[PDB]
Amino acid sequence: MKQLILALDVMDGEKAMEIAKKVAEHVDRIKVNYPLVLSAGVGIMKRLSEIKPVIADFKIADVPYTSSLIARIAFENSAESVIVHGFVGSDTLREVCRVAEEFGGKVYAVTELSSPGGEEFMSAVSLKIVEKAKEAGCHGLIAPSTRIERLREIRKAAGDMEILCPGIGAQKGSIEAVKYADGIIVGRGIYASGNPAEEARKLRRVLKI
Amino acid sequence: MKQLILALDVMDGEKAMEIAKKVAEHVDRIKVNYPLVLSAGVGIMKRLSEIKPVIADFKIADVPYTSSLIARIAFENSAESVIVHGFVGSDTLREVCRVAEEFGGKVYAVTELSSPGGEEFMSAVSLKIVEKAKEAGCHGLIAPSTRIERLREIRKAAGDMEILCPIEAVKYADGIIVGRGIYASGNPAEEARKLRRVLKI
Repeated sequence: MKQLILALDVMDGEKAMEIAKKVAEHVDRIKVNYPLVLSAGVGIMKRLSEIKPVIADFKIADVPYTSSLIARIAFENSAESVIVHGFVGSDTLREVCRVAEEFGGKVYAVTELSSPGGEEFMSAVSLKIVEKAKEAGCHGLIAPSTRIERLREIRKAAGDMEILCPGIGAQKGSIEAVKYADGIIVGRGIYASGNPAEEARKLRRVLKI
Repeated sequence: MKQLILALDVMDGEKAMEIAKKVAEHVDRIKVNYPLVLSAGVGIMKRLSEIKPVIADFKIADVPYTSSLIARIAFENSAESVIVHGFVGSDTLREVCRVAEEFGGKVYAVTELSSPGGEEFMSAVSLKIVEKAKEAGCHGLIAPSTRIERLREIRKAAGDMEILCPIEAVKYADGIIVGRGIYASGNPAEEARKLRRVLKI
């Protein structure tokens, strides 16, 4: 039951909807971020939620109260889950994860970003984040597919928590990560294609999910 | 002169404008966060900026490309500055401060959150974040007012960077961020005068 999740990082809401409809046979969930949400309005999440379950990747990273409100707004706009940064601490994790459950939704905690800068501070506390997120009652984790040894460590520490991994798609990091991941997140490889439906179909076969 | 900054922490856009009109003349800048911007639309920053300059407290915390897109949208909607997390790495700091240059904007890097959770991971790397933000060419920092010794260390590491904090902190801070305390009173003019006196060192 592994997933292909589309990071629908286009900034035009109508284009976003067009792409979402095109890939419905091959993609399991859609993840949105702030450039789309700020450009199209938070209501774009309600529209997209009528096509696929929507993960609000808002990288929530504030004190508990503000973080709570952001999560609540996401769920009021039909998100099925939100993404929070574990680095900001257990109080925010507990609060956001409880709010999500009050809406019947899920939270994924970021262990470390897939960018080089993620190595500077996040890598060193990634495994501690896993335990804080587990203890805070959170459902899942976001972890890189790029750092395979680290992904293995995270899976070991996570036990059965759901893990989603950003991956370029049609690249070895993504293929290897499949064993440890519950879902692979792909962005521009699909949404910037001349034929997003065909690209999504190809990637499922390449990832063997 | 040290600054007084209004944290406009409501979710209704018309209420936010009503508050800004009443309190405007008494503060230097207005800070908005995502609950307001998501509820009212990012256009609320444009309308507020016509009253006082707006800091977009978006706690920007993504990979460099996406972070830059977020910063760009904030500046496109008239924000004078944005707040970014340094914890996510120097590459994001650089790219966001790179974007700010295009708009003549400022970037404030978060050293550590003022909540208890900030002590779990952020406190350990706070001073290193200052160094990265400084080397990234960022204008300023956000730092807690409730951890005085740490604030002292942050000022030391910051050099002349602008530090904003949400009396003991005043000697280190270039500005203080205050919310409901200013206006929920019967009288923002009087509350502001007291705060200006606190800031007058």
